[PDB]
Amino acid sequence: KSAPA
Amino acid sequence: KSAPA
Amino acid sequence: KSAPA
Amino acid sequence: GSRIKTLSVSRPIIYGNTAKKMGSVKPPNAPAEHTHLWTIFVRGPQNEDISYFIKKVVFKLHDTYPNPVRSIEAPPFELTETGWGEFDINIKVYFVEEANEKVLNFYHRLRLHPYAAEVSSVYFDEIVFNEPNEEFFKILMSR
Amino acid sequence: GSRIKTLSVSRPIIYGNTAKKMGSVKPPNAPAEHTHLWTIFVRGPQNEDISYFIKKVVFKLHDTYPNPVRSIEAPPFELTETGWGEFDINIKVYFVEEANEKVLNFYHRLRLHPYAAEVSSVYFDEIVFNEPNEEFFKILMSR
Amino acid sequence: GSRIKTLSVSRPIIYGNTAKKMGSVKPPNAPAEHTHLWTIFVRGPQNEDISYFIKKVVFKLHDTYPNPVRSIEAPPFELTETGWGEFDINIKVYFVEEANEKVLNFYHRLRLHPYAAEVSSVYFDEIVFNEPNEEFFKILMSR
Repeated sequence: KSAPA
Repeated sequence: KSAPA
Repeated sequence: KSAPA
Repeated sequence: GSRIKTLSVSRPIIYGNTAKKMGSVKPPNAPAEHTHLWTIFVRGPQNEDISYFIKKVVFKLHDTYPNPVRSIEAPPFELTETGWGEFDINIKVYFVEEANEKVLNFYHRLRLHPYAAEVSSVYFDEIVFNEPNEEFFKILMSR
Repeated sequence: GSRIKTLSVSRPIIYGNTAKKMGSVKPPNAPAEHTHLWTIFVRGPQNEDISYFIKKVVFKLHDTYPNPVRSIEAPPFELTETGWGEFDINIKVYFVEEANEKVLNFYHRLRLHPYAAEVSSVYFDEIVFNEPNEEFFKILMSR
Repeated sequence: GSRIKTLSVSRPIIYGNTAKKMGSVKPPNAPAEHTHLWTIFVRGPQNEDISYFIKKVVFKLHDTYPNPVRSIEAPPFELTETGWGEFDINIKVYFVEEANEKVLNFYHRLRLHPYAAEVSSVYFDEIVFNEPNEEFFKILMSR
């Protein structure tokens, strides 16, 4: 889970 | 042709 | 293109 | 994307046999050594009509049956017999004249022995028609 | 069992040509050296409509025909010509705008010679659409 | 020609997610660090009913969501959430009891980042059913 671009 | 089990 | 038989 | 490929049409088909061991009292004039009652069949799913594309079905019984080549030329495409043994049945499916198709040959071992009351051995496959002609395709699409 | 695979939809298609050797009296203003009348076509089985997914069909005739790129933009997707020779025809099928599809390219050799009266050379195949978008799938399923 | 092959039936399926970056004012009681609103779904083309063969869909969210195993047992087979990150979602499709089918397992990465307003990541594939039993085939053919 990673914050979007 | 063979009699069944 | 060639005339038929 | 799009490409041209050869046309094929498939029709689901159910075939095989049901069977039952007969009781103490057997049907009249059944041979005394016969022990089971059975039915071999080719049919459509939900028992829908298949005679719109199948003209007749021929079941070749074991040579211990008289007139073993049994031609069923109207639905239901089945026959019921008594007997004592299991054996292979060659099932010959003939399509309507418009199909211009050779016979469809297959094989089913008659099942009488109980499971590991009624027993059955039934397959639910499909017939694939390769490159059907326009008139047969019309018949196949009518149902 | 169940699995996910890529979606495809197929549409049967009939294409090719009919032809006839012309008699002693030829149609008016047909070139004197032309000997046959013929028709090249792309159509549906039973002559059902195919314009719900085909926008236009382009037939590239031999360079001996004037304006050889012949664009047919409404059904029937066919054209009739007279001529003297057999030659290859590149058939370009263009799908409706919603398909978002590139042209479908294929080839047909015009047949005029008799069999081994009317002659024909006709193929009954199918167009497979790979991964159609939802709107095109809706159009394809409407018929 | 004709041959017997195993029966298969396919059902088109659309799945994936839509998403939107939230504005300056966020929905009440949305966690302050959440930045996007999104919806994961499994649906039919043209939003046709799929519950005639799908009993329930289970979406396993990332462990940062409470009760991450989210079971949707009636259509629409979707759920809407807010959040801050992209992550993989295991989608478990369970078929009706008659299918006698194991779960259909697949995976979708939640898309939130803009294109290279609303973003989406949606696949339009098909579910192939291998050797369906007669009762399930009846259900599949009813629509």
